Amino acid sequence: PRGSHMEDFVRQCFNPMIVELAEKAMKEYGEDPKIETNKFAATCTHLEVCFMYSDGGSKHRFEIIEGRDRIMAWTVVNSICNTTGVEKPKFLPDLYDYKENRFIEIGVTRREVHIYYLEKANKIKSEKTHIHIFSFTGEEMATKADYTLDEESRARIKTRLFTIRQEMASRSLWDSFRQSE
Amino acid sequence: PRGSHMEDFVRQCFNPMIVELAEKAMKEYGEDPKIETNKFAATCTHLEVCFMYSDGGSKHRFEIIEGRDRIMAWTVVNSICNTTGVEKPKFLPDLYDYKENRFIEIGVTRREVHIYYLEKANKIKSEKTHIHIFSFTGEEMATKADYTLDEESRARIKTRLFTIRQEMASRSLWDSFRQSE
Amino acid sequence: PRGSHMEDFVRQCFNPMIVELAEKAMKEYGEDPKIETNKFAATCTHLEVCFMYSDGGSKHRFEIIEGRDRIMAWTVVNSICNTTGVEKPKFLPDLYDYKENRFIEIGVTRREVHIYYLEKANKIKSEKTHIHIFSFTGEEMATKADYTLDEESRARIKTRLFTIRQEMASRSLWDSFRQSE
Amino acid sequence: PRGSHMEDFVRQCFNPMIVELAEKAMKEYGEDPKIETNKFAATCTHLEVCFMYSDGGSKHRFEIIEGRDRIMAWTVVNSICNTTGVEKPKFLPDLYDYKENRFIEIGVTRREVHIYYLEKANKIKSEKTHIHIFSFTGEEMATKADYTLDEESRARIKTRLFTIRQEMASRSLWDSFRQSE
Amino acid sequence: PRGSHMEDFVRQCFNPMIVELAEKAMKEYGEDPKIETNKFAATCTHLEVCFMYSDGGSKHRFEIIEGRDRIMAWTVVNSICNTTGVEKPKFLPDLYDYKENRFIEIGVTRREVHIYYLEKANKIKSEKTHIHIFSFTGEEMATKADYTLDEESRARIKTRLFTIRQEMASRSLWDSFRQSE
Amino acid sequence: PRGSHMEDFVRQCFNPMIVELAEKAMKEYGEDPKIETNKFAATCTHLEVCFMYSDGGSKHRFEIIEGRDRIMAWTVVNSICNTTGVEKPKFLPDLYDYKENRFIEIGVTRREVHIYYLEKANKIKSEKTHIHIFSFTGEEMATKADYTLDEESRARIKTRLFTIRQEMASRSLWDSFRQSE
Amino acid sequence: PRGSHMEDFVRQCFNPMIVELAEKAMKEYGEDPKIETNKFAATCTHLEVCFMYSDGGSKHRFEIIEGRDRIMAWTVVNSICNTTGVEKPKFLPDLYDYKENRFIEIGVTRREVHIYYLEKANKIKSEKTHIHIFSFTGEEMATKADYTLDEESRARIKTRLFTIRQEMASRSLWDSFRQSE
Amino acid sequence: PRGSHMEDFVRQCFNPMIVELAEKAMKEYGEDPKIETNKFAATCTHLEVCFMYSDGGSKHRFEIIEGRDRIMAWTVVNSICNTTGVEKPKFLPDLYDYKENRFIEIGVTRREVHIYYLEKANKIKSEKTHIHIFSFTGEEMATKADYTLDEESRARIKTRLFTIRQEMASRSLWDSFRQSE
Ligand SMILES: O=C1c2c(O)c(=O)ccn2N([C@@H]2c3ccccc3SCc3c2ccc(F)c3F)[C@@H]2COCCN12
Ligand SMILES: O=C1c2c(O)c(=O)ccn2N([C@@H]2c3ccccc3SCc3c2ccc(F)c3F)[C@@H]2COCCN12
Ligand SMILES: O=C1c2c(O)c(=O)ccn2N([C@@H]2c3ccccc3SCc3c2ccc(F)c3F)[C@@H]2COCCN12
Ligand SMILES: O=C1c2c(O)c(=O)ccn2N([C@@H]2c3ccccc3SCc3c2ccc(F)c3F)[C@@H]2COCCN12
Ligand SMILES: O=C1c2c(O)c(=O)ccn2N([C@@H]2c3ccccc3SCc3c2ccc(F)c3F)[C@@H]2COCCN12
Ligand SMILES: O=C1c2c(O)c(=O)ccn2N([C@@H]2c3ccccc3SCc3c2ccc(F)c3F)[C@@H]2COCCN12
Ligand SMILES: O=C1c2c(O)c(=O)ccn2N([C@@H]2c3ccccc3SCc3c2ccc(F)c3F)[C@@H]2COCCN12
Ligand SMILES: O=C1c2c(O)c(=O)ccn2N([C@@H]2c3ccccc3SCc3c2ccc(F)c3F)[C@@H]2COCCN12
Ligand SMILES: [Mn+2]
Ligand SMILES: [Mn+2]
Ligand SMILES: [Mn+2]
Ligand SMILES: [Mn+2]
Ligand SMILES: [Mn+2]
Ligand SMILES: [Mn+2]
Ligand SMILES: [Mn+2]
Ligand SMILES: [Mn+2]
Ligand SMILES: [Mn+2]
Ligand SMILES: [Mn+2]
Ligand SMILES: [Mn+2]
Ligand SMILES: [Mn+2]
Ligand SMILES: [Mn+2]
Ligand SMILES: [Mn+2]
Ligand SMILES: [Mn+2]
Ligand SMILES: [Mn+2]
Repeated sequence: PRGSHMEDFVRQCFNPMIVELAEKAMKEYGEDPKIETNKFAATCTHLEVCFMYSDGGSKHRFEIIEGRDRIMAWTVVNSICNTTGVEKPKFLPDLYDYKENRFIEIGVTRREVHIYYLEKANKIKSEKTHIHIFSFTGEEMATKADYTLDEESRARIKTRLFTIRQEMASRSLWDSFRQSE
Repeated sequence: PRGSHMEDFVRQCFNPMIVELAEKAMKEYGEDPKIETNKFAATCTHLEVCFMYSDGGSKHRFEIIEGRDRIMAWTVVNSICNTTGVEKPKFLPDLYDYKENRFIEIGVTRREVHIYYLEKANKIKSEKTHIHIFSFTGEEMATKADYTLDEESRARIKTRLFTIRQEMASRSLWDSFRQSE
Repeated sequence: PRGSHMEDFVRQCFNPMIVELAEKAMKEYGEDPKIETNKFAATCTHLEVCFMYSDGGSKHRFEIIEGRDRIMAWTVVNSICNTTGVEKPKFLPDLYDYKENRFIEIGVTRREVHIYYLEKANKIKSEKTHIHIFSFTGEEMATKADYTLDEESRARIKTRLFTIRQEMASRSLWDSFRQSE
Repeated sequence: PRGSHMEDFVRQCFNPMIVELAEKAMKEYGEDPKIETNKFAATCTHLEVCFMYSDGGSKHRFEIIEGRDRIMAWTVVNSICNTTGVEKPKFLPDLYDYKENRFIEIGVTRREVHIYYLEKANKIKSEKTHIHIFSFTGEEMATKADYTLDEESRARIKTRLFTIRQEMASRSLWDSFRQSE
Repeated sequence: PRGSHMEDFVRQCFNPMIVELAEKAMKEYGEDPKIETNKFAATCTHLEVCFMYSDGGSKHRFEIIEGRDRIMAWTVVNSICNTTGVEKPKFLPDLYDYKENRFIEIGVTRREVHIYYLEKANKIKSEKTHIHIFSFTGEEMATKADYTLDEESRARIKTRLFTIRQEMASRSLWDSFRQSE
Repeated sequence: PRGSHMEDFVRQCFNPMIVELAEKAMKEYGEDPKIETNKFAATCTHLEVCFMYSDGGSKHRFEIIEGRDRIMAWTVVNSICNTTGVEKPKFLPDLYDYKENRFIEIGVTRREVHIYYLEKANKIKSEKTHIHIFSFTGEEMATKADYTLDEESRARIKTRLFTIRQEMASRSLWDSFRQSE
Repeated sequence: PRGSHMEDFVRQCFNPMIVELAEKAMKEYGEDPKIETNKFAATCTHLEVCFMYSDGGSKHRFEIIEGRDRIMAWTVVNSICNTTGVEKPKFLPDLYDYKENRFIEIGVTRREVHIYYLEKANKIKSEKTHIHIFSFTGEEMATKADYTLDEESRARIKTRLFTIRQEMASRSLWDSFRQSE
Repeated sequence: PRGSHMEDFVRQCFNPMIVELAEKAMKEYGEDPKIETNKFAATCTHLEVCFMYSDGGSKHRFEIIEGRDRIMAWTVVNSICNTTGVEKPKFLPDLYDYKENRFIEIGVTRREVHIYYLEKANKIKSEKTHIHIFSFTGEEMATKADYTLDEESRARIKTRLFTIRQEMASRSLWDSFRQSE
């Protein structure tokens, strides 16, 4: 047994569906949520942001790729590629935008948004995949200064992120989380 | 007992409400889902596309004729005809469009959309009934190049169709399904 | 016991919430649904039309007065009058339109819409109350040729009304219902 | 035991979620709903108005601060301030408007709206916090004559307030409630 | 409007299903729950006791006659009589005991149980109908000193009755209720 | 369209799960509930009696064979036979009794129970299958005078049957139902 | 903000209904669950044990006094006393046993059961109130060596208590909890 | 992708809760349900049998150890051992019997029950752990000829097992499943 304070916080911070999907994702890659508790908190956070993000558009606008098992995520990507003609990305994206006709990679970072976007931009070769970074201090950075959603939908995310930061802080979990990325 | 791999795939591929409605439809016409398993898969697919399609418009836009028992489908058609003045079609359509004021026949084909539309166009005498064909490779073809719904709503359908194709393929069921139309 | 075929049809034709509200309305006025079965069918129909009607606008557009007990319906009317300055009507209306700022009296008739509107127009003294008649043959007639809702929302109602007519007919209940108004 | 007629009216007037949230709020400040029954009725009313108010905008428009425990309300305020740059208010507001980028203090008064707005305006130092007063007679008063929501959304609130007034009156509870502010 | 304190207490004292069934019962006999508020409280109480009583036996032991519309209550009585050979009672009973093979009339009184049993015993001619009286002070009296249920099941009822008495008292409603029988 | 009064009565008499299972059973054998309305009423009745019957024993006592598709009913029979050693019956039974270790054929008749039991006894060759007949007048007849369940569980069934008889009668449907067996 | 590891553990250890009832109980006595976190854990534990305990008897055996607001707990006690003749206890008990006709005070201790029973026995003057102590190491001690429930029902409680002990230990919360009584 | 016919059968054969728990169990041990499809079918079967088994006793009789994550299963075992004094087993058991005070290891085999019991008996050192083997042909074998449950509860399991065998057979999956143990 590990008995982590972070694990208990994550289960009280996030809704059960988010917790369960992150748990399953971590296991698919051979990570244990009871040990890699910072990663447990990060994947739950990233998932909520993706779900909040997809809720921001018009109905039917987004295809959610994140939150699926590896095989099924790539299946939906293939159907999207084979029906829209977009090139198949080399790395799994997070969403697909049926309005702008491009995949979206979403990032959540405890560092400056500019340095995380650099990393993801270099990692992904598919220059077509749109990148959108959010930070725990309320900054965001998006490819071509195109932020996809309107201001209010993005502001919700930023507010939620800062609330998770505080909840972590009041429990003395933030410092360990911050210096873990 | 038949014990079909396709039957089990259909029950895991489609949601129970779709499965049940297709089962009932097939029986109304004296077909057994446990034997005519390709038809089982086709009617479930066609139904989902119709439901996805009707979800694409503004609220109240569409009347769903598909997914009802024969007698009740013709009842709703009669009320539609007797209240809008449109001519009564000779063959049951799939939807009615209260915005464009016309019935819609929806088709899903494993062949080239152009050859399936030809068949349906000649079968139906009511030239007023709007035709919309979708293919399992992402093509679509609609009467008068009028596609009724906006791009994103149609792209969802095309993506879903290609996902069913893949799911069938990974189980070695696609070839039998394709060469069955 | 009465054991009416119409009573059983009404309970299978309408959803339980509509049936229950009409039953309660009829009793409040000292009418028995098991005897006055035509009135049972009429009040259920009128209620569904009112609910369909109120679903036709933008969110928050309509206040539903029908489907409440007498005392509470007049309470909501008073609050509406005392907050919008509109004159208090002499007879209970069916809805209030927050967009057009007027009460709506809704009518459903088995006769020509023009003769039913005449009756309601003369009955109500409050010339401000907007009148909207629907018929079982798909006609409608509204004060000042102002039909409040857009075409599709009204077409749904007309289709539903003609479907109830048919359902009644196939059971040989229509003739008795028609020649009862 | 107190056995208040007002307490029983409040539990039949408001929905359980509203009652429960007000009960919890009152206790957090060391007030007993079974004794301070006018305050019980007021906080339930204020809460419903806030929830009705937040339902009036576009989706994602408002952040609801009211209806949370003290510590969590200030947490969401901090995240809002730390992500939008708005100054942190000295007193807890009721909502945040992501469209207009300002906090909203909502007031419900049994006096003239003009005298209650004066009080709240002087109490709060943060001149940025938008003030919106509703009265039990259907008047409203908002900072800069900017009423945030469109007419119909505000008219619903005014109607609901006058309905609570009547419900109180028919039980001879209004006079005590009015002369308690 | 009547605006009764008793009416509001009844809706907070009893569960909605009990309230609704009593309301419907009272209307079937041309009584208004908003005026005859003592009768409103009495019929709700009597109903709860009957339901508690029927929950006291083994599964399938009791047929609940109370809580049905007049016509259906007499229908179930007829089926019981026509299948068990028991004589048809002249007045509607409250339950039927499939173990002891007899109808049960249940009484709840604010007077001495002995004087209420006398009344019911003389009212009913069918000496076969078993009588069981409960009082608001915890006394009970049953035909032939046969109390049907075991002690604990009857003690629950007595406890619940005294709790309703107290709830009424703390609101100064008991005296009016007591001196109303 | 047929528009039967019996069809509407059946849908108001029986619970939706019973109606649906009977509908499906009738179709599996190529019968239409909208035409063979007496058979519709009979199969619903028989099903309810079987479900009531299986609810009469101790938990786990009965295996319900009725209410399944043909293929699955015979599957459960085979597992029962292949695990208890009982001989496989030639005709589908209604239940299996794990306490008495025998299949049960349940019958509901509008004639004298003695003449219906004769028919079923001669039809079935498996003398091991226990027979239990119920009548619409409250009589019952069981193999070897062994009635499996205790008195109260059987009395419920008899009461329910006579209630269906009355409900049919008050609608002038009984005579046609009776003279149809 | 306090941000306690114990608080988060309690919300993941106990079911929401238990957490909520304990939170409300603590506030009624002017204790904050966010600060007095050991008491938060203790009251949740005690509540679960009481609910498990009451689930151990026959149906209707126990009246649950714990888990109610102070005023209502004493109301049910009064009805119990005024209907069974038992003397009214000076301190709120946890249950009432309708079979043995006595109140039960339940205790959960981190010390030797014998020393906690001594304390409760001296605190309560009503020698009639039955005492039942459980320990976190699986010991129990009951008045007159009468343990009310059968062995299996008590063993469940003991197992659950030791599981909470372990869950606390694996998080390094046990030592602080133990040395807090 | 694997696309197994067995995988699809398992998801249609077992209820979602059973499927999900087995999936999670298999992953905890580094097995993939999409590849080890026979093991997928076996663990689902074993789980259902355990749940059926635990449903066979009196309420509170059994503690279910199977169907939990490794760490929590051993936690409940420790609490059971530390509260009943039973020796801690070396290998995780399936249940604990509070009536007979012993752990139960449940086995399901496609071979002769006698050879599987031999294996489990030698594997486990704790001679105290009670062993109960079920076969897919309806045989069972239990330690000391003590079968814990009464006949009917065990017969249900045997019937269910043979039904899974048939369902597998009709799909030509049985032979591969049988020759896999
Ligand atoms: O989708 C992602 C993913 C992102 O989309 C992302 O933005 C950042 C990081 N990711 N990774 C996520 C992840 C997601 C969110 C926060 C941290 C991590 S850290 C690695 C990891 C992930 C999932 C499970 C797991 F066990 C991991 F170790 C992996 C990269 O491989 C494709 C899926 N994926
Ligand atoms: O509505 C349709 C229908 C279509 O709308 C359609 O587009 C293609 C094909 N259809 N047919 C559907 C159907 C639907 C979808 C896929 C395949 C089939 S193949 C024949 C068949 C259908 C339904 C039940 C059944 F038993 C059948 F044999 C029948 C044609 O008679 C009117 C209803 N209908
Ligand atoms: O609101 C209506 C109402 C209408 O709004 C309406 O359009 C036509 C007719 N109405 N009446 C409805 C009614 C509604 C729909 C169809 C038929 C009837 S017929 C009389 C009656 C009604 C309700 C209960 C009852 F027992 C009745 F006898 C009464 C007129 O008194 C105010 C309420 N009300
Ligand atoms: O948010 C409010 C609040 C308002 O927003 C408001 O508009 C008027 C009045 N308020 N107060 C509310 C309140 C809200 C609605 C109606 C009356 C009261 S009267 C004092 C009181 C409140 C909450 C609990 C409690 F026990 C109280 F005594 C307190 C002021 O401290 C911050 C929270 N709050
Ligand atoms: O069943 C009862 C009934 C009893 O069973 C009973 O015990 C006492 C009294 N009853 N009556 C109940 C009733 C039940 C409980 C408490 C008070 C009353 S007072 C009259 C009344 C009743 C129902 C509706 C109504 F409008 C009434 F005026 C009527 C007597 O006519 C048959 C039904 N019924
Ligand atoms: O199980 C029964 C069955 C009985 O168990 C029974 O007792 C009487 C009669 N049965 N039959 C039932 C049935 C059941 C209840 C009332 C009438 C009927 S009449 C024929 C029929 C049945 C089912 C569907 C259908 F379309 C039918 F025409 C058929 C006999 O073939 C095996 C299944 N079955
Ligand atoms: O019922 C109990 C109670 C017990 O029944 C008990 O066994 C031990 C202790 N109790 N007390 C419980 C309690 C219950 C369980 C564990 C610790 C505590 S510690 C004090 C406290 C309690 C409740 C709220 C609160 F804020 C408290 F400070 C109070 C004693 O006043 C009557 C109610 N009550
Ligand atoms: O509990 C069991 C278990 C049994 O109880 C059992 O009876 C037979 C076999 N078991 N094993 C089960 C299992 C259960 C049912 C059918 C086959 C298997 S095969 C190995 C395996 C199991 C679980 C997950 C997994 F990935 C596995 F490879 C493992 C042995 O390690 C402790 C848990 N466990
Ligand atoms: Mn991703
Ligand atoms: Mn990402
Ligand atoms: Mn069609
Ligand atoms: Mn089509
Ligand atoms: Mn009206
Ligand atoms: Mn009208
Ligand atoms: Mn506020
Ligand atoms: Mn405010
Ligand atoms: Mn009665
Ligand atoms: Mn009575
Ligand atoms: Mn049968
Ligand atoms: Mn039969
Ligand atoms: Mn206590
Ligand atoms: Mn205690
Ligand atoms: Mn195991
Ligand atoms: Mn095992």
